[PDB]
Amino acid sequence: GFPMKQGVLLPTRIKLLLTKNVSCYRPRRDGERKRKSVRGAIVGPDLAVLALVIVKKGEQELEGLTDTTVPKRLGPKRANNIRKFFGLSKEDDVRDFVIRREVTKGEKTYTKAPKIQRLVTPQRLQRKRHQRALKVRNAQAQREAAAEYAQLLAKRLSERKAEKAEI
Amino acid sequence: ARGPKKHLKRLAAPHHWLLDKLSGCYAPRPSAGPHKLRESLPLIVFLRNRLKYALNGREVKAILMQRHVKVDGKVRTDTTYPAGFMDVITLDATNENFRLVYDVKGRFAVHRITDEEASYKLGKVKKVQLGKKGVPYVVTHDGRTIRYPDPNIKVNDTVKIDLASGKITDFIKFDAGKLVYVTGGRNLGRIGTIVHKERHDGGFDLVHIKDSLDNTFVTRLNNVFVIGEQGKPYISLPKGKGIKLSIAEERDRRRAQQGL
Amino acid sequence: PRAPRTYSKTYSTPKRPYESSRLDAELKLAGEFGLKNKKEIYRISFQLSKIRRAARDLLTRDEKDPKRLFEGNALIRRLVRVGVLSEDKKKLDYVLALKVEDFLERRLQTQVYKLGLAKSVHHARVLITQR
Amino acid sequence: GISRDSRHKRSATGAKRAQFRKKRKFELGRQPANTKIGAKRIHSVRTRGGNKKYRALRIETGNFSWASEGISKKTRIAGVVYHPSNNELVRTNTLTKAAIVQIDATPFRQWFEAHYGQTLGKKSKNAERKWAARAASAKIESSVESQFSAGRLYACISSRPGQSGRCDGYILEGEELAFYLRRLTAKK
Amino acid sequence: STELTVQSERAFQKQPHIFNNPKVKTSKRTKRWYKNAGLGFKTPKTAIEGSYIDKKCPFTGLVSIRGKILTGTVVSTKMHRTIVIRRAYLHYIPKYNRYEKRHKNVPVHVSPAFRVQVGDIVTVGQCRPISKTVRFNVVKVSAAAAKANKQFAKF
RNA sequence: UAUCUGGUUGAUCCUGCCAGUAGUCAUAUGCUUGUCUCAAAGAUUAAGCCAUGCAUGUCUAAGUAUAAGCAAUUUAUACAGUGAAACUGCGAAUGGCUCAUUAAAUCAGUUAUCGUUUAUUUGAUAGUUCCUUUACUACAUGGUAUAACUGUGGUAAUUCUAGAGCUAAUACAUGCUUAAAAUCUCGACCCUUUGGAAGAGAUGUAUUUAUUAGAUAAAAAAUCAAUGUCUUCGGACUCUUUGAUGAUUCAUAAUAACUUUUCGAAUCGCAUGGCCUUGUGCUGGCGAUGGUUCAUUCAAAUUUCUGCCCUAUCAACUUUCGAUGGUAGGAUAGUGGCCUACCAUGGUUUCAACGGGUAACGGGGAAUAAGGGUUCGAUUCCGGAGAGGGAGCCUGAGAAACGGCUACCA
RNA sequence: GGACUUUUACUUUGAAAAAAUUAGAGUGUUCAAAGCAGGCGUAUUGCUCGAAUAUAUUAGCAUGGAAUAAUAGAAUAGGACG
RNA sequence: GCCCGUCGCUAGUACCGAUUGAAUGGCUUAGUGAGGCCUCAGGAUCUGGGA
Ligand SMILES: [Mg+2]
Ligand SMILES: [Mg+2]
Ligand SMILES: [Mg+2]
Ligand SMILES: [Mg+2]
Ligand SMILES: [Mg+2]
Ligand SMILES: [Mg+2]
Ligand SMILES: [Mg+2]
Ligand SMILES: [Mg+2]
Ligand SMILES: [Mg+2]
Ligand SMILES: [Mg+2]
Ligand SMILES: [Mg+2]
Ligand SMILES: [Mg+2]
Ligand SMILES: [Mg+2]
Ligand SMILES: [Mg+2]
Ligand SMILES: [Mg+2]
Ligand SMILES: [Mg+2]
Ligand SMILES: [Mg+2]
Ligand SMILES: [Mg+2]
Ligand SMILES: [Mg+2]
Ligand SMILES: [Mg+2]
Ligand SMILES: [Mg+2]
Ligand SMILES: [Mg+2]
Ligand SMILES: [Mg+2]
Ligand SMILES: [Mg+2]
Ligand SMILES: [Mg+2]
Ligand SMILES: [Mg+2]
Ligand SMILES: [Mg+2]
Ligand SMILES: [Mg+2]
Ligand SMILES: [Mg+2]
Ligand SMILES: [Mg+2]
Ligand SMILES: [Mg+2]
Ligand SMILES: [Mg+2]
Ligand SMILES: [Mg+2]
Ligand SMILES: [Mg+2]
Repeated sequence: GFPMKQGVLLPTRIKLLLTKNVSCYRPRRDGERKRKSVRGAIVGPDLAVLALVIVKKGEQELEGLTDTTVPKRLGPKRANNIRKFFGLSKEDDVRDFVIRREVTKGEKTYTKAPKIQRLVTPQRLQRKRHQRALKVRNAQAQREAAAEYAQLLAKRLSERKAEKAEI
Repeated sequence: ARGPKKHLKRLAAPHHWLLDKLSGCYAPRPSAGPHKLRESLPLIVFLRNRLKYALNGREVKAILMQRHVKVDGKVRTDTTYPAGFMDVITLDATNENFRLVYDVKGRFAVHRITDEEASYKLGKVKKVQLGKKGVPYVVTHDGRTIRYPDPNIKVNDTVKIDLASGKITDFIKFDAGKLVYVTGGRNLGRIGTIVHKERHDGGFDLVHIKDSLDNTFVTRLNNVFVIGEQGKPYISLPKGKGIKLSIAEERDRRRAQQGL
Repeated sequence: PRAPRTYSKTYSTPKRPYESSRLDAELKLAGEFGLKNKKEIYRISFQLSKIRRAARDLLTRDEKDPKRLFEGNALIRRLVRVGVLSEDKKKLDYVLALKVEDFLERRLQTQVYKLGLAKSVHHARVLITQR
Repeated sequence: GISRDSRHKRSATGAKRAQFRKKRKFELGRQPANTKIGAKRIHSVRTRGGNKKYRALRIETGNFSWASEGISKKTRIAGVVYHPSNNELVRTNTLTKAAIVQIDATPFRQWFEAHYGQTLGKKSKNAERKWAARAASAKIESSVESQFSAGRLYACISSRPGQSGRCDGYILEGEELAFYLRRLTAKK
Repeated sequence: STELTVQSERAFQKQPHIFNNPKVKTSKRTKRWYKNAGLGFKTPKTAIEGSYIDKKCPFTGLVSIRGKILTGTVVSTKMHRTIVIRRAYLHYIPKYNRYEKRHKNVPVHVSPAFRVQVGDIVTVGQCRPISKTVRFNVVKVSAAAAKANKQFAKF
């Protein structure tokens, strides 16, 4: 049952050290590496199963393969991905082209759609308006308190020359 | 040993909490905050052990989560949040306000204060540096950064603060003859004026203190917290005004009030 | 990891084990106040022993010294409370005196007998232990 | 790991110390960047508590400052000619702080003759006026001006390449320049 | 030990960031920096007047003096630029209610502003670790030479 | 709570030990055992070995739901309740346990960081992002590639997983933006002066280097090179601005540049209101999660002074292959022979070094009660060390982690 | 703020100081070992005393003393004040 | 009367001692040297020089 592993070369097994983002290993823990056996990528009589993928079709239909066609499971969910699984130009409105999957509640047929993300909406623009606001507002605030301080200083100098001219 | 310690064994807990020996194993460990672990009074201690308001610890979270309790003006929801000397504890319901201020036995007192007095606090400025952009700042004993203070403000002076807004409305310089509250050592909670400081370059200036019983005693500077003029304190002091009576004196007073 | 439950023992035992004089002297005490143990005498003579120790130490200090005046007076008022020390002899040079029978005389078993109620000191024991 | 503890190592008396505890990581050390010349190639090492150091291995340019002229340019680093710690750094042209290098001069030349209108070695309006302002100030220095013919200048790496990813320095000048020249030739 | 040479290393000896612009014709060749260590310790003139470099000098170099201030009695002036003093002290032993002579040697750096020699009493100041063993820096000589000059030929 | 007694002789007085006597938070064992309360407990020998179960997981209105999940109703045809799985985040460095090592080590009391790193909590903190700056850059918001899942499978076997097909973000990877002003360098022109000028670029923070300011020990003058502001055109400069420390090349700022360019919100929940030129325009409430820098708090690492049991049937020790110091570097979070290269010859010791032993973790403390002492502390709190023995390392703020991984040994 | 100070031991008083343990105050856990409680009323919408003190010695710090015991001083004057 | 040593018996302890005897633990020369980490290369594939 040990698996093949692209790009070992070798037609035998070996025991490698694997990491995150790698074939034949799912790390149980962060930073976990485990040392596991692996089968090489060169095919040999010892293989229980070869994994093949049709690239171009032959001259005649293959039973449960070319003759049957299982559909995708899920459809576009991010705003622009809808705009491209239909080709839409951001003017067409995406709420309409979202996919709809019927389903039965015995004698009630219900209907559900995703939840478009990255959807530009008024609610989002209200927040982009507010952040911008807050920086400027603060920036001006921070200047006044600055200027107000210079005053405390500049009319402290007008008291050090009311001191140095009294005595 | 590998990292921050997250528990507090009872007995390792500071005494001025007055936690009982048995009935557990641990005490609450004061969260990271504005006051130091060893000089703080967690909410759990205050809402339960002092005010008797909740019985369960669990019940203290239930009181708290309703945003009943609020410290120095802000709501505060942490069970073990570190409350500290000079802070202000308000109960919206029960219309009660409290200041955290020391006994004489060195303990945190339960001390009711007005709705008005609860508007502001006092802070010992602990350092005064020149910040970035050249903006000067002061930093007070409860970790407040206040930008743009008075030049005449320097380290050890105490400071009046709006709470409601973060600002400074006043300051008192550390000068021979200014009301002092002692915050550390076995003279913690004593109160009285200042006679004169010993200098000592490269270690621990000494602050010679005298109260309103013509009593005298010393502490390290660091442990001295200015709070007004003799007479005029900028906050209300706890009953007994931190004067410290002899064991005999105390005995006598208590067996003086004897006749029911 | 839970706080030590503190405890103390409350007796001392005769240095010399077979002193015929001490032995008789102890029995009569029992026979008189209705004790069952030598320990009931032992326990008391231990209580006594410390009090003397306390008092002895105090006396060494200066007359009108704070601790002496504080804790000395405390010790006196407490002995008075139970009626071991008489009112006249109220100054600890006498708590320094003070024999065991004084203590003995103030037990609930002994008082329950002294005026009425019991008639014989043993009947006194049994009544008490019997609610 | 390399461990910068003291608890190996004999006591001042010269006694042998037992081992007490194992290597902690907080007393760790790592290996030398041994940074060389040519082509950018820098690797970041993750140091204590977040925090990167940039380990330069191979470098070809650095930013070099002509102190007395109060400017700094980017130049090629022609490369290592003297090093007080170990000569293998010189023979292997290795870049570390304190190393004496050779830089390029073409940026420092272009600046000068543009700022002074004088040209080293051997008609605008404002510029003319500007140049006339300066001078009596362009009188440079015998043993620096002569380096420009060669098109190479002596400079002292002042930064830390295996730490900061930078190989920066100042041109050599006056007294200190006199030093390294004397060593350079009285060794030649 | 320093003595003479001064520019005597593989590297050029200088005070960091103390730049002498060659363009500006100067009458002192080298701009030289120095501080006042503090705690009322005079920075001696030989520090300012000198031309040695020594980055471990508490007046001309990059060290702060803070912590203990210690005084001992010089015992070793064999190692270049650092000395070793003996700190004598009597140790109290309760059961016998008497004392016994003890001592410790303490290695300490010594700036060529001072010229110290065996027998001299020296006040030294605690600083950051300067070497494997040295944690102090010498800051005032209390001594002199121990009446050496009155040891010449016959009358 | 300052006590002694029995035994050498024929008898005597001594010396002197053996024996008795009393306690032990001091273990075992024997016999005996009714009640209240209190409650230690596989330390000692073997830090020997371990069957099986359990001891670390975690969700708020508020990161991610098309469960082909449950519930239906209640406005909700993008989504909206509830919610497995999974991603993402945070935690697993706390706790608990043991005393093997350890004898200037640990530890204690006392110091230091002007010698560093610090998730978090708390408080401060960001108008600068583009481009030779009119035929313009997605901001009404830019890219895919993946779990779960569906489906095809492999092995006797495990918290093994392969080939195929989908789809999300506060995961991954990108990438726009805002007032005014001043100061700088350039400089087309015109005109000879005392010379001045349109307009052009550059200036967030962070990084790295070099430079400069950061005064003050009480007062005054002349001259060289540049070159400021105001002219009563010989000239004057009149008031001139300064933070902290015992102490700094400190805090902070200024100049010329540097960077495979750090940060500068493409995020989420509640409410939905004003406002006119009616653009679904432009505005706008409360608070979540973020975010760079500084402070604070929880810490950490090193660190000064002094103090340790027996031992000379251990007297010299230390530099092989660093032993003690200097210079430079490298490495580190950072000091430092920590490591390297050059160079030197130093460092410790009868005031006991160095070596050996320890049935040695250090401390708070425990037992014994005239006092002085003597003995003990594996063990409820504090510190340290470890996880069968060694070494190594990934993740991370923090581990040289063991209920993490890698290798060797058993 | 400048300019400079012969060294030490001893003793004094003081600061800095974890708790539990120890000594010890207050409180009738029914007694007691303990515990840090508890106590008063209008016992129907509360009043109130507490949670002391001592010790903590060596070393380091800070202060007073000037006996006891060391130390250094001016003799080839290279002396002291100006 | 006391009493000393060889010589003889039982039993016990420790010593010397061919075996260049044995065992456990701590360091350690020389040789061999796993592994991860750093680094010179590499390039299954998978994209815009990088990974
Ligand atoms: Mg979204
Ligand atoms: Mg907590
Ligand atoms: Mg300090
Ligand atoms: Mg030497
Ligand atoms: Mg006999
Ligand atoms: Mg006889
Ligand atoms: Mg006879
Ligand atoms: Mg005996
Ligand atoms: Mg045990
Ligand atoms: Mg065991
Ligand atoms: Mg749903
Ligand atoms: Mg632990
Ligand atoms: Mg991709
Ligand atoms: Mg991100
Ligand atoms: Mg000046
Ligand atoms: Mg200043
Ligand atoms: Mg700086
Ligand atoms: Mg609207
Ligand atoms: Mg031997
Ligand atoms: Mg060195
Ligand atoms: Mg030698
Ligand atoms: Mg000896
Ligand atoms: Mg041991
Ligand atoms: Mg021990
Ligand atoms: Mg112990
Ligand atoms: Mg043991
Ligand atoms: Mg460990
Ligand atoms: Mg085991
Ligand atoms: Mg080994
Ligand atoms: Mg491990
Ligand atoms: Mg563990
Ligand atoms: Mg004292
Ligand atoms: Mg106490
Ligand atoms: Mg390398």
